[PDB]
Amino acid sequence: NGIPVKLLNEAQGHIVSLELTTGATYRGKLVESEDSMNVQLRDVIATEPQGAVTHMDQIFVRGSQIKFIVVPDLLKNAPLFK
Amino acid sequence: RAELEELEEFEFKHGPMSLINDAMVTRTPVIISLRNNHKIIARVKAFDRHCNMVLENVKELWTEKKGKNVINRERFISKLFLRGDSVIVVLKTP
Amino acid sequence: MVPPINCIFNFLQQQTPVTIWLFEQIGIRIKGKIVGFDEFMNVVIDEAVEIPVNSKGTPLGKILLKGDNITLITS
Amino acid sequence: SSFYINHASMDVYNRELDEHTTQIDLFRIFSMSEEFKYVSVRYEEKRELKQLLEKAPIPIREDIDDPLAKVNVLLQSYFSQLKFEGFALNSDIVFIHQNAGRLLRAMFEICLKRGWGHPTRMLLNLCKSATTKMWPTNCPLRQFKTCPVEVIKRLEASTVPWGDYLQLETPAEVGRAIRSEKYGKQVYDLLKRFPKMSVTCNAQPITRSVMRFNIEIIADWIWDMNVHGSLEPFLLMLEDTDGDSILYYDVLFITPDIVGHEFTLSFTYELKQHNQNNLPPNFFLTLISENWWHSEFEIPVSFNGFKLP
Amino acid sequence: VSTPELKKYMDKKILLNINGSRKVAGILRGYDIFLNVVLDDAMEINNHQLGLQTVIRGNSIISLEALDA
Amino acid sequence: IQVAHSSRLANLIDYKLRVLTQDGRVYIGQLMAFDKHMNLVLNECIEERVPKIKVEKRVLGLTILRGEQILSTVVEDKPL
Amino acid sequence: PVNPKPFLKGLVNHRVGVKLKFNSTEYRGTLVSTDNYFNLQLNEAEEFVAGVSHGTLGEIFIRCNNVLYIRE
Amino acid sequence: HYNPKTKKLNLSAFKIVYIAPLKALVQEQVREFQRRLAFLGIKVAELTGDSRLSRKQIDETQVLVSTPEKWDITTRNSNNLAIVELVRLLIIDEIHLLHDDRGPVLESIVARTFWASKYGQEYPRIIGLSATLPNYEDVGRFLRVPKEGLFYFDS
Amino acid sequence: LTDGHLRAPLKHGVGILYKGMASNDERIVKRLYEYGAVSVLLISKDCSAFACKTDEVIILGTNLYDGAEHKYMPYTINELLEMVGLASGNDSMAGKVLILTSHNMKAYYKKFLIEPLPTESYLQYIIHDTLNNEIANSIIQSKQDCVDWFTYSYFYRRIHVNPSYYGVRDTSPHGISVFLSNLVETCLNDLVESSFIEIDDTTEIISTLSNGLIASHYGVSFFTIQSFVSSLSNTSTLKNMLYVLSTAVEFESVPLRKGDRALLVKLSKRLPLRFPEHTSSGSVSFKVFLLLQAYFSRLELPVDFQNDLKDILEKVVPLINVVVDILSANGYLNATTAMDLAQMLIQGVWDVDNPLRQIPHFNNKILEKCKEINVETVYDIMALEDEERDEILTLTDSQLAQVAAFVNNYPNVELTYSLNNSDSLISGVKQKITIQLTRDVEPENLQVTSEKYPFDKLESWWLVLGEVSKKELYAIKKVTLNKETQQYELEFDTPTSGKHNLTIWCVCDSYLDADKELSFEINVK
Amino acid sequence: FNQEGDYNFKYGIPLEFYNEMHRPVHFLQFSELAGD
Amino acid sequence: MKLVNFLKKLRNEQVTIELKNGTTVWGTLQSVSPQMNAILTDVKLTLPSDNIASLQYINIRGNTIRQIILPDSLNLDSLLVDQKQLNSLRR
RNA sequence: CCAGACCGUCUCCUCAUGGUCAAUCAAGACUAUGUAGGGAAUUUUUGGA
Repeated sequence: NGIPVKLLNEAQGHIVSLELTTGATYRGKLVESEDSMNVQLRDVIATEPQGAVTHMDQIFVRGSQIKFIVVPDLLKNAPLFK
Repeated sequence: RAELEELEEFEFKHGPMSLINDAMVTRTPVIISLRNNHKIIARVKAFDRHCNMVLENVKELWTEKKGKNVINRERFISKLFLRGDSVIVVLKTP
Repeated sequence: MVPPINCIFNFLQQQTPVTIWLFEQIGIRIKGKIVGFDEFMNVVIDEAVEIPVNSKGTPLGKILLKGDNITLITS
Repeated sequence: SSFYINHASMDVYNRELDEHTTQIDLFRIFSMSEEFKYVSVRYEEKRELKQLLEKAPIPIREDIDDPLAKVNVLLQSYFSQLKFEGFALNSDIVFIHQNAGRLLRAMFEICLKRGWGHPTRMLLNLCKSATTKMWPTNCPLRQFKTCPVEVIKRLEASTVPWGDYLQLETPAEVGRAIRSEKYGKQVYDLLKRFPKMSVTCNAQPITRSVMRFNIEIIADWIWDMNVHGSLEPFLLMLEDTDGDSILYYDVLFITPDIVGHEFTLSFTYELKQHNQNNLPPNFFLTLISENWWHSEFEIPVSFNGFKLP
Repeated sequence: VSTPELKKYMDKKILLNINGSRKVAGILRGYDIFLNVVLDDAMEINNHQLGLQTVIRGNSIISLEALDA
Repeated sequence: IQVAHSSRLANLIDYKLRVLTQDGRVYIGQLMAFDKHMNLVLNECIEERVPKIKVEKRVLGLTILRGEQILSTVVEDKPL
Repeated sequence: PVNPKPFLKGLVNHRVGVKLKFNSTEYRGTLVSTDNYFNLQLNEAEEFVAGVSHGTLGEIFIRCNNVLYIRE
Repeated sequence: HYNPKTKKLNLSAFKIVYIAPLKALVQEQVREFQRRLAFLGIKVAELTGDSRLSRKQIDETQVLVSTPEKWDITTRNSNNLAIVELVRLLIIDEIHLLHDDRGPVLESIVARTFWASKYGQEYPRIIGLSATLPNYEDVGRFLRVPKEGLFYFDS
Repeated sequence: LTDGHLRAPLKHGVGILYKGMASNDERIVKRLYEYGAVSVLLISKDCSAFACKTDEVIILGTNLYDGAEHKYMPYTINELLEMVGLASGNDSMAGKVLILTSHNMKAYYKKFLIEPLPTESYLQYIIHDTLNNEIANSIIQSKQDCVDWFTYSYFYRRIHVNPSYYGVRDTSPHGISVFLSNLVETCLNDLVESSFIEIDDTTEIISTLSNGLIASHYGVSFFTIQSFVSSLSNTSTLKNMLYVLSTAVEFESVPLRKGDRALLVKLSKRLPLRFPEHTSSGSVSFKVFLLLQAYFSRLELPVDFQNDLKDILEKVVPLINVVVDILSANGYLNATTAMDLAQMLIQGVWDVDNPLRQIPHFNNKILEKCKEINVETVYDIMALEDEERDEILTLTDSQLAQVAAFVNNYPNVELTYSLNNSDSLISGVKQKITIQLTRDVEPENLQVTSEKYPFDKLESWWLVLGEVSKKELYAIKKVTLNKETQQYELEFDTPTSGKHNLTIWCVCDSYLDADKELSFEINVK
Repeated sequence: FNQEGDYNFKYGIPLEFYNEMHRPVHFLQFSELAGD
Repeated sequence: MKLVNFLKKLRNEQVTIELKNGTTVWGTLQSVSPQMNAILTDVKLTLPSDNIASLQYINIRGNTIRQIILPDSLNLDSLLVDQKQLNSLRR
């Protein structure tokens, strides 16, 4: 199976930032991870390219339209590789 | 295993790919369109399931005109591999 | 709870009014009645009428709308 | 002409090769080849040589001071895959490597031409070894690129006839028999990718002197363009009851199209006078692979009550 | 194949942001693996109502904030 | 720029790669993981913008990239 | 009662009016045949660029991904 | 063979041979050749000879850098006489090898080139390179060289 | 300039010669040799029959590539003999022959050309067919008659002197006899597995069934018959039938040369049907399958393949007959398909494609002018007059004549039956039904006309009776309609009780689109 | 070797007492490098 | 069957692959997979010849490729019809 | 030295195929076979420029 998916799964309960097709950059906690990269967040800030920033309670994101998903520096070598 | 795709071998010649197949068989010029204001003219040689075609004597007509104007630039290409997503309409001319 | 596969069946049964939305242009939106049963989102819509909705009277015939280009269904 | 053999070398080959020349003698003959006239034993080479010639598999009629003996041992080393520290020896061995397979091949060809049976099979084997760098007693699983190291060692150390493995059918069984349940399937796959010929041959006399030989050559193995290559040359030798002299020979190419079909092969042979008069119990038809080790399938061409007209 | 966990979001009003600057809103009634969200409300943006229930396609639903957490 | 005659994605793992996206924003980052869709996990993502002249910079992410919108991955400079 | 693909089948050897997504051009002609992935093949094809025609083409073939709808 | 206007290289028409005595030397030369003739798009490979019937790899190649013995071997066999007709350029590096027992091979090769290829009969260009030595006239005679082709240069 | 490849070689004193040329060209070539103009002539192996009187015979390559065994088989000595073969015409008291050879085949040819050819039997191979045929004649009704037959043959008088060739170690009046008996038994016991013959104790009786008899009639081998049996079953398709036809031992003498497989593969793009998945590509069967379709659709074959096609056509008419009549024997209504196939073979056109292409020398340019007058069937061409015909066809005279001939001997036939008792219909009784056929014109001779089938054929018919939904044939008969109007009596077993919507056909074996039919109902008790 | 064990048999040419096939142990020993 | 099987065979040859966006890239093809993930050893570039920002090594994603021209002007076509038949040796 | 032009020297991923292991009341990681497929139309590689 895919290693990135595994990594994502491992990072359940971490502060993960995001970026979509339109460019809306988020930053909050990670609730759940799946085979198809479906992410749900808690206490999620919204800092869009348009400028009108907002602070949201929850948000669920469709996987296909994501550009990239951020993860912190802690899970770099272990325990997912070997 | 074998029959489940080998039956799909004759699906070209009946459905909408029939015309193109015919063209390929008896090479004739066809008008090929694209997404970003393109017009291409060439003759058919090889064919597959998903319109990933190979041609000869390929004339390209498009525009790099920062408006408002029209500039029909021209150049000869041969034996291309046009990925089948970009092809919209193809047709056999007499 | 209403699954979307049984939803199609329901639609087929009742024959309800619809206002279908498109991808490319926001203004022009279709109106009619869905008929067909299909494994894809491809469904046939008898008495289609493309109306320009605000960000008016433009008539149209009968459509089978493509599976990729259906933005909304209502019933 | 073909092999660029010097005239002197050719001459040497002519006399020193014989009808009854054996494995030990072949090496000697090779050593004698005039392309090793400029070779000589040295003092810094000597300890290594001494070490070798104790544990050498092919014995030495000559001794350490002679260069021929040294050459022979180098050849053996090469066959067995022995890279060296003392590179004088290694330099010598490089030369051998570049030209051994040549010379050996030439010798084999000569033998074939002559029509001698004791040398030709042994010579063929030698040639094969030269080509792929291993012994008969090292299993032919070594020449596969994909077969592992652990397995090969196990195979070597188990003390079993090679053909037995080939015969074995089930992958599980194969796995069990290797002392390694892992890779059994792989081994099985590669055993079907090793040549296996269900050969038959019916002889029949056309007249008194001439003898027709209807051969039925089936090929059970499955092809691979990586491992096998373009085609499979299989040198057919019809040889006498003893295996003393060759009657008739021919190189046949088994292509990818043949492997599995009931492929027939016909040929003719005129007999000797004495032979014609009183005839043997059976000749031996022998198909051997020029590349594949321990294929060497040989069968009895029957002559029980074959009364000539 | 793997079911998106939208059982958490059942019976809670959602403020969607679908593709192409369209902010639709509606309560969740049913879900699926394709993400064709069967929701029971649709009011466009200011605000005006254009029909009650709306079944949406999977491809054109990107961001969906839950109003009730 | 030093980058050898490398065969495949497996042989070029753990290298500093430029990555290019659909809209034209340029990235850089060390390629950590592999996948079916080339969802290449970058070790440190410095995204760059070019407006529709000159290239800008950012530093928000150390990311799991998604395959859909990637154009082509270019190698920058080997580690160690 | 009337499903999608049966409708399509019915509409063979009959007029069709096809629309595209990008470069929205009305294609008009008589239908020939279709496959399981919903590609099209028309006869006596006319390329109406928003009402006005570019030229009478004849026997043509259209890919499914660009197509929006199928009408009379 | 290759045209000045049309920049498509005529690959199948010409073939070239370079006879350098030592294998290391040959290897060295090959690299140099590659360096100085990469703009045209030429394959310069030393003779991976191996088998006689297998040697169609050489026919497809344009420039060859052979060792003398190897070259001889190549040219001696039956179904590799199609190469010698296509070989228009035969370069002999270090013709002073003649005095050593190897250079008999070179002589043999030369003889073959002249005498054997008579049914096609179109004699290739023969260029001898060598260290400065006397009896140059004799050498010229051997190689069918007039006062034009002979270039004696001292130390 | 036909073919153009003969020009450039022949222009510099070296002629070309191969099988299946335009006859005129061949004649010209011959003349050029005889006259003393062309010095050298290059000749193929198949044209050893064309004995051009030469002086110095060169024989280049004694190893012919054939795709049966996928290898270079050597020149059989007969061929060599035929080639030399040609005594010295110009130079008196002389004879020169160059034979270019292998070392392995030197002792083979150096002996058997200078010394006589030892003649031996190959009966031991083909005994199955021959024996079956004998049985069918009914001179053999036991396991001693066969022996007797053998004794009157070359096998038995060759096995005495050279017993070891055939596999006899005893070499005595008894042992040999025993061996013969064993052989006979073996031959029999492969026949009994199939539906050939039956043996029962009372010296002991032997007699044929339906399968053996047909084989005997058509001269087809045992193996082929067996193959046909194993594949052909109820509700089989036309493609399947074709495949079956292709798979036979009759096509061992159709040479697949070097670079033929590739050609075949290339061709396969431009054919209607495709080959089955679980057979071989390099074998002759595949070739046969390809080349049969290569003249149903009037394709542009190379002159190598023409010969092959001809060879195939030499063989097929029996085979196709067998195919049609094995299915009849078995009792299935896919016989119609077989019949159709046979018709196509006879002519060279498909059933659905076009009836108008059937007529000798028709092409797609003229077929537009034939469709102008709403001509669907071939019977509409019989009612036409000369003026319209002229307008239609603007070709040479011979072709026109041929067309006319075709029109004439192709009869407009009517289908009328007369049952014995429509009221008294009993189940499982041999109910005879007299069918009274008719022709438009009484034939002078029954000669079939076709361009793409060169060999001549006499016209026949097939009367049929079978239910369409079940696909179970009840009554069949082949007839040679030489009179204008006749009657024929199908003695058939009636079906089970209740209603049965029966349908008669009147399918011709040669001409397509002559499938006259007449459906009717009967209620059996 | 087994003094009362079953073996399959075949027609062929018999090898030398000290032929390579009978001496595999020696070969193995040789392979296990002598001059380390 | 497919024409990606045509590209599978061509190892170590040149192309100037026109992409969806529009760029000319002189490079060696190497092994072309069934998803068309081509791997170029050497690369030229033209960012949105014009303004050159060319690096050497690239691994292309198959979705981007519009027009591939040209390693070899050759026409060797089908492979799978050969293998399907010859493997049917014994039942 | 010796086989090579009538001829696929070389594969990134999922599934199945049989042998193994790491194991819990019926499920995952690895060599190998290509005999399977890759517009599973929407979570990616075949169309939102």
